[PDB]
Amino acid sequence: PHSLGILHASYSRQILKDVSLYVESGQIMCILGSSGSGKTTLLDAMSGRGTFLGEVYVNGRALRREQFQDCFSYVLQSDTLLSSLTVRETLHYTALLAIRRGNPGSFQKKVEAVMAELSLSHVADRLIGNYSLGGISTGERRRVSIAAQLLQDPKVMLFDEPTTGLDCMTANQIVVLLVELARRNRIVVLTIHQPRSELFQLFDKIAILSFGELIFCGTPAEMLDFFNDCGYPCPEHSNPFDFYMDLTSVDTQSKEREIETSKRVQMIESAYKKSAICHKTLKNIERMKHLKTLPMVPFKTKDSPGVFSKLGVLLRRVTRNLVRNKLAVITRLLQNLIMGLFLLFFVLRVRSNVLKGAIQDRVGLLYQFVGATPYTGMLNAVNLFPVLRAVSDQESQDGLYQKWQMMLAYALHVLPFSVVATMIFSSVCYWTLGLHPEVARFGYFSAALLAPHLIGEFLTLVLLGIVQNPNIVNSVVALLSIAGVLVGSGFLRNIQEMPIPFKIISYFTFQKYCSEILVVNEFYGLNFTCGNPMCAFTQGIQFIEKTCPGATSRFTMNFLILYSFIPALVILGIVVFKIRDHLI
Amino acid sequence: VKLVESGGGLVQPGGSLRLSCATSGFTFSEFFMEWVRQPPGKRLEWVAVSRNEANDYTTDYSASVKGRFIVSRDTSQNILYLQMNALRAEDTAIYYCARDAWMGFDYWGQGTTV
Amino acid sequence: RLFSSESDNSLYFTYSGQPNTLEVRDLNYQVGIQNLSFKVRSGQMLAIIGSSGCGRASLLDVITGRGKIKSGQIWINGQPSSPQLVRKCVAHVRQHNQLLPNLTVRETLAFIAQMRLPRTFSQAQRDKRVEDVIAELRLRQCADTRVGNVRGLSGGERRRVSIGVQLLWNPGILILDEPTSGLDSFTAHNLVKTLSRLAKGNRLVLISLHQPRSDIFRLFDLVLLMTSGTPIYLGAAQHMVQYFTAIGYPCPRYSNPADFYVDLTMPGAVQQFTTLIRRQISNDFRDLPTLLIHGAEACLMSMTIGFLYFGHGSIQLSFMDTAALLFMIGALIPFNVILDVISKCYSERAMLYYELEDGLYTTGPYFFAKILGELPEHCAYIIIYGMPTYWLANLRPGLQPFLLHFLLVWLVVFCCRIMALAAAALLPTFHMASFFSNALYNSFYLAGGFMINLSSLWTVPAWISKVSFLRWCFEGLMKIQFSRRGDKILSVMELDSYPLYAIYLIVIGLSGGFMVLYYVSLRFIKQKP
Amino acid sequence: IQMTQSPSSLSASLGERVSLTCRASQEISGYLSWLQQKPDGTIQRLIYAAFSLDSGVPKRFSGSRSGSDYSLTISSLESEDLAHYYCLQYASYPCTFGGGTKLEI
Ligand SMILES: CC(C)[C@@H](C)/C=C/[C@@H](C)[C@H]1CC[C@H]2C3=CC=C4C[C@@H](O)CC[C@]4(C)[C@H]3CC[C@]12C
Repeated sequence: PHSLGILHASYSRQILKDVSLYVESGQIMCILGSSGSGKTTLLDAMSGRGTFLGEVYVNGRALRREQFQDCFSYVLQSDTLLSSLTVRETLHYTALLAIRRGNPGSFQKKVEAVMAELSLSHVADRLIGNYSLGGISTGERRRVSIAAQLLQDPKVMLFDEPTTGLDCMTANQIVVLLVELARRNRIVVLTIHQPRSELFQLFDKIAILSFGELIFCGTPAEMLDFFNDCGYPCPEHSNPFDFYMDLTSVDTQSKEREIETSKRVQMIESAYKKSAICHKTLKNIERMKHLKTLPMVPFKTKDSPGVFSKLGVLLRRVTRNLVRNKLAVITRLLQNLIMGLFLLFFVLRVRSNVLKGAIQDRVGLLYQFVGATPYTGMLNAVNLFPVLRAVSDQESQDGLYQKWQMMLAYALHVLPFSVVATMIFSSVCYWTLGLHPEVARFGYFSAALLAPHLIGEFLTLVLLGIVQNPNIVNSVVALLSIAGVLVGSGFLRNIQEMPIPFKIISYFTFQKYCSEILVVNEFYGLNFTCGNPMCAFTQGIQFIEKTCPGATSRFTMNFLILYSFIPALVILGIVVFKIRDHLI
Repeated sequence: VKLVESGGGLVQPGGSLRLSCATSGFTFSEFFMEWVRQPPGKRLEWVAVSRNEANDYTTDYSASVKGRFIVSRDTSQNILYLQMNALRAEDTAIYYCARDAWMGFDYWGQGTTV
Repeated sequence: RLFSSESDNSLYFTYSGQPNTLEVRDLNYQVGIQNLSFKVRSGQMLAIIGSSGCGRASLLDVITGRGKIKSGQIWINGQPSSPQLVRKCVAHVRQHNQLLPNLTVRETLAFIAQMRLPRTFSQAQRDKRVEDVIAELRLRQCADTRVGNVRGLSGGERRRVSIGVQLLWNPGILILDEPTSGLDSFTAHNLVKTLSRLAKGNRLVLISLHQPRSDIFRLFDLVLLMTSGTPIYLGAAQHMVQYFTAIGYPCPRYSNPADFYVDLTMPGAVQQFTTLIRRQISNDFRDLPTLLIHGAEACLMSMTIGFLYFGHGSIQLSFMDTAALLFMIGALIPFNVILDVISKCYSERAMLYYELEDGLYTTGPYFFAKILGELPEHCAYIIIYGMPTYWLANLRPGLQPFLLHFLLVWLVVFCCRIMALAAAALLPTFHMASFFSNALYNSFYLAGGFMINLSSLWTVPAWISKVSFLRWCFEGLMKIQFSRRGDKILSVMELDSYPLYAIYLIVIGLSGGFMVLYYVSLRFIKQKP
Repeated sequence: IQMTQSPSSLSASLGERVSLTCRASQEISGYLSWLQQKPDGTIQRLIYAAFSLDSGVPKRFSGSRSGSDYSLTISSLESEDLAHYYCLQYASYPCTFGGGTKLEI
């Protein structure tokens, strides 16, 4: 039988103070505590997630602090799942990211087994979605998370408040499911906030934490007997969980009450240290350490596949999650189209046959395009990424993949949709506006507006990789796009006359090269009329030389500068996600 | 407002004594009434409180005299009564009769020694 | 024994008047509650435990009249329930506190008493009422600290402050929705003891609690057990178990009874406006981070615009460069203006909605109060944004043109702020209001006199420009900068068909129209959070 | 709440000004009272709310608050001011009094 033993664990200002527990296979241990108890810290320490003390012996062998992730599973109360996916597909993607054996038959077998074990066969082909719109219930989402964790075939599983956020019936069902999972030769250690009275006899061991001190840990019957011999018998109809939580909590509403409660908690802790239960726990730990008979430490199923395999799996998963959400696809494919239609409603054509509004309207259209394409990219990114970022943050601590891989997959799957949306918007608006009708100029315009879309999208991706709140990222990218289209482009400031600092800043902005490309493509081969104050630019070449003198000979150079700005932003996002995964 | 204490005398430990406070100048039923003693070498100590009619005339005492002192009132004559039993252990003081504890002790009396 | 009992059992603020009664008879509620019938009287505390509440509303919301159709009868003080009688006799304490963070307990209570107590009350009477409310809820050690959500007070102290705000006008009936939600066990026990002490007077206290953790249940005087909408037990809590033992449902040892039996299944409009503007000013002038953020935004944008169009040095600003500078000065502030105004409006939606529902003000003085409270910070923002821009760009020298530019920018940003207020009061969600404001801003931006020449507009964009404050701002700045220098550059373009005072009057009229829109939105649309 | 009154004794003369300090162990939010006990035994509340004065009290007595200390200031002392002075808190239960100050002449 497997066994887990934590001896003299400490963590630091000091969160843990000599915590020692002992669980066996087939038993389920629950841990209770107050706001500042530190049970979550103990769970993260056991799962291997600044200085940590104590030892963790699994089946006798002492595990190093780098072998905890490949031995323990950790289920969080966040329950971050993709809405536009089915249970079977989600578990298949998890198995592919975790296991790499061969034909999909083995993965299908594992998924079917982990679904039949947790009663997920009836919702196997149902979309996750949201519980308040027609999707699976919260208990079903928790079961899906537990199945995704069990796909690695573990033996020791920790749960960080699996009943928080659920109703009483769903919480009781989840507790019963965890009990049945523990009964199948598995160690289960879970935390709870306020358990009901019917769960008291369900757990095999009940530990209590108070400010990092282990006040008690033992059998519920032993719990009742120990608390009775200490001078505090649990009253009838008192929910021993609540009574023993109020007995071992430090009430901080005054300075006398705090001292009294601390003294009582210290008295109970000293009585427990002098009790035979702690001695028996330490004796069992030393015995199963020096037994030299237990089997080896049960580790995970398999190794991890290559970087390319995980990248392709995440790409397929994100693509399937995107193409099944009609609203997301519609937004991605129609944001630029809506912007172009809003502009066309005001312009309705360029009157390039008279200087009264020709250059004015053309400059306005180019400025609006350059200022709005990164805005649409930022909108798409800030609207579609955060859930993927949350899922990546949840699944990277489990050892499945890296966050930069998820970011690269996101870029790869938003590339074609952005290309298609830019092509649609251009083919709709370019010919309707009457901007230098030609096919080569059409393609140049399409590419020169497709580049800033991806540029802004990747900048927003980077900022979401660093900054958590999407609204701050939205506002920052909007202000940056405004400043770049103001300073970078030569529409409003005549770059060859702006101050030196702004002239240098303009060289680092993509808006400058984008506007140069658009001006060279739009103002080259046409003439104007007015049949002196503004009619000295009857030829487009004069306006070109006025705005950007030598931009006609820098077409390919500006295109290359933009298409090198794009991958530079991609690599910056990679490094930013590395810093993120090391900083969370 | 006028507070006049009385009933102070010489009773060594083992006996009992009832002090009286003759209130006048206000509605006796709509105000608290406190007994607060002052020993010779002790600055001051609140002893007992008797609440108004809105509190159903419930009483309260300090931990030093809880169980031995009983404060009450005569709502017909507007007189405070403080019956002390098993006294003079260390309760030799100049007990005063005041009106409001929660609103600041105002309109004190003159005190009686016991 | 485990909880604090060294407290004061005195009642400092009791209810004076006839005892209040609440009698419900055969209450039927669908779209849930079936044949609910209880009768509570002043001096008793009723705790409704179980699965109470159908959907968005709760059982006490059904009792008051919020919420979804009734089929029974509800009586308040021997009279049928009415939307006026409820707000006249019943006070409501929701589970979400809506209190200004920069104000203290004493200041908040004084404001609520000045807005709640009749105009015939003296200032000493209001101060005495505030002091009694503070002493009754044991808030005398916290009356001088702020209610910040920021350091502020504790959770139980904030709940007590909310109870005092709802108790200042001395209600005969008090109802609370989840008072111990998010509170520590000892803090919850103390709050329940305080509520029981309040009920010990001549008040009728009703409480909606989901799960009492076997200490709150012991303090209940009367309890109402609800399962899937229907009542099972109604009476004293200490006998509930017994009531179930005599029928064949004994409660097992070491089991909370609640858990087991649930798993079994005057003063005036002017005074109101004055108090509201004073409270808003006192709350806003103490928020140093927000003021510093707004000042940083204004200074950053002003410096960027001034150094981008730096007029001093070797080469002077061109005519097209000056036009672009004026257009950017006009059209760069609405982004941050909309953002800040919509954020501040949606951060204060719940408090305003609940104070309008309770009857503190009549949604008339609140409009002028909000406007005149936004005016000083708006003027400071206008100063910081405009004055270190006119000189950095080396614009037309003199006192009159600079003052006219400043006044026009001030009026245009005020119009934008009023438009943001109207958009926030018209739409329920922050995102919808932001999208509508951005659409209006983009429309007025494209309708500006710098990009589409105001001549390439057929019918509708022309009218949009006619009702666009950005176009009028650009035209006014162009007239201030180029007229009488000079006028022919104004006449080749279309910036010469309206005099300056006409442009100012048109901006004022647009501001007035947006103010009317905001007022009718505040009046006829519910500001539901 | 412990009320430390300083000084325990103070000696002055007519025309002088006196300042007695009281320090509270916890925050009382200005809910402090200054009481005067004449040598005969009569006690009279001189100041309530630590800033306000009772009716019939000379306007020479004043209350100030320096941080966590509450000060009773008697300007233009007279021969009638020879009496005991006590600071008292009533913001929290139970009500505790100060150490006392014997103002001698
Ligand atoms: C519930 C919370 C998340 C809601 C109310 C948050 C809204 C505020 C706090 C957020 C949303 C938009 C954010 C915001 C928008 C724009 C800018 C301009 C930038 O140059 C500095 C940051 C700054 C100033 C930030 C400040 C914080 C803001 C205003």
